Amino acid sequence: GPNYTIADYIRDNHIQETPVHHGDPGSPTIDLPVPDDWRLLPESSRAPYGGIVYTQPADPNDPPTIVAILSKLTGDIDPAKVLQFAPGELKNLPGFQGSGDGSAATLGGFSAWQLGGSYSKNGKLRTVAQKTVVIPSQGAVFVLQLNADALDDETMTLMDAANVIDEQTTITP
Ligand SMILES: CCCCCCCCCC(=O)OC[C@H]1O[C@H](O[C@H]2O[C@H](CO)[C@@H](O)[C@H](O)[C@H]2O)[C@H](O)[C@@H](O)[C@@H]1O
Repeated sequence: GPNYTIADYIRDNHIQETPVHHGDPGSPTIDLPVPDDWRLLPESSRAPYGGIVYTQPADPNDPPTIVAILSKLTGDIDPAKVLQFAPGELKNLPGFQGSGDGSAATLGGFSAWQLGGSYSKNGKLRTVAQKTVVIPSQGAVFVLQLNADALDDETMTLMDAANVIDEQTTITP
């Protein structure tokens, strides 16, 4: 879309991006909680750094989910620029409408950005949110993204899970 994204920032600079998996040497330990009535998703193509799925969806083929992605950035990387461009991806979604560009936050003592809103997919309104955490460590900048998605009517289910994550996540470089 017309908004500059983290993907664009990496593509446009001398920055190498590597996917990161649980237990990789050199990687931060990220302890994300599993809220009650949610279930852990192992790492997979659909949930690169794992995720959680709600166990009482109104539609079993479209349940509330929060998926994690962890990337390792090396090279000519500025951590504050990653936060500056975090809004771009959601803002390019079809029909996205949110409260501004989001806001600054923290997770586990590291700087983060969070934004949320609604978008229309296949004529259905969905709630989406993304928290991006920048974790400078060991000659690199790790970027954690937490991607939340649910049908509009289950917005409050997503919000509850996000509270648990914000309260209880630890990050250890
Ligand atoms: C930790 C995992 C990533 C963060 C998960 C946060 C999940 C909770 C749901 C999310 O925060 O959505 C709520 C935010 O979206 C809102 O959107 C509502 O209000 C806008 C106002 O323009 C409206 O257009 C939209 O249709 C509504 O759903 C707000 O934009 C945010 O400020 C809320 O916090």
